[PDB]
Amino acid sequence: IVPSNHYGPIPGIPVGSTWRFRVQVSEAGVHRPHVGGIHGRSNDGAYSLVLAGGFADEVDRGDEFTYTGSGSADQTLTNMNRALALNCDAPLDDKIGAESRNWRAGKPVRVIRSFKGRKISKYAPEEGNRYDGIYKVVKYWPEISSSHGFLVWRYLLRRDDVEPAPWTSEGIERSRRLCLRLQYPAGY
Amino acid sequence: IVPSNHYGPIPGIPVGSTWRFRVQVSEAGVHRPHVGGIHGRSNDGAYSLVLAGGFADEVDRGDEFTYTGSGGSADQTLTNMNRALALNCDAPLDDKIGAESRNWRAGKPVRVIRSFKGRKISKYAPEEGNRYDGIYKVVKYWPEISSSHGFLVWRYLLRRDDVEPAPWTSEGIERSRRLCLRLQYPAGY
DNA sequence: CTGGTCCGGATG
DNA sequence: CATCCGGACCA
Repeated sequence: IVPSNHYGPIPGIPVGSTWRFRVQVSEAGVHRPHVGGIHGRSNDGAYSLVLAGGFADEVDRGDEFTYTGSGSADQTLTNMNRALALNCDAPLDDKIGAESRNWRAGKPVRVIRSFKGRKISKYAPEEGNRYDGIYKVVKYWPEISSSHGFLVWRYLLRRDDVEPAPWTSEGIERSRRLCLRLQYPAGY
Repeated sequence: IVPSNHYGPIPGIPVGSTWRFRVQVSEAGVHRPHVGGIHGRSNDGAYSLVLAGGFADEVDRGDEFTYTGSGGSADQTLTNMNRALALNCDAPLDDKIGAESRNWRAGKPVRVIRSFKGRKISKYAPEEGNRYDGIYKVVKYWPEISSSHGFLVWRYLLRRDDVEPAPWTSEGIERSRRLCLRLQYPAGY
């Protein structure tokens, strides 16, 4: 195993790894919570997050994407929201957010793109949940959701991984080379 | 407003009340699901159900009727909503062969809505819309091969036990009239 | 930022 | 009759 609060890639799980259900992603250690989009500790940082299209105003360019906190009424920079913000190379600011000094100095975040992400993203997988590698918080800030109309906390993530992204020619060749296929639970 | 897990009649909604669409029945609190035939919770009981003639082998005598579980197609199982309705029966739960109530009137109450779509199998269904017919209780339930569909279904016997008279009786008809109960459409429709 | 389930209603 | 367009509810 690895500890629940492990930063960085999970040993033995290559980028391009794909599981049918969230619980499988949880078993593999890649994203512990079965439901929540963010795994983190509010005084340490965030270890991983899931892109599943929950917010219609989010955008995804593959190398970069915006992401939304949780917590309808206004969100606050608390709990998991605070945790992800702490990954950014910048002082914590729960009033106007912050932009990183040197973005690559941020703590790494495992990113999982779900098929449900096709609602807003062209880079999301056709099926299941795909591990897409390590990203870092460039900046975070509060804003009124265009789609929902209450204050949300938004984050800009930028990929910084030695493993090639699954949609690139190189990443596609590697998935094939490692025979990465959609994993169903035993019997299912 | 009553909680979603309320047993018994909805306050202010008399037997004989009729709504054109299922969503209206849902908004009145009488039957929460917009689509499903059974509202319940599988470790509690069932609160309401809708007769809309989806199973051709069901029978209806007004005071009593048989009802069919869902989940079925493959065989049905005594799970989810099926299990919920079974829990209403005054008897130990038995997911192999079912059970019959010791004292049927001690069972948990079930709100029954008869849909006009029920006229496929029943002469007690209304000509139009969805009608609240009052409180029924599960007398017994058992698994059986559907005569009309060929797979195993869970079947239930429901029996009326309500102080409010049934809509099709002389008394119920008088009462619907006296209360000016009419088919209700959504506003504007 | 689950997953399974579902006795509608409209359309044609 | 087949297909779509969905959500609400619960485990």
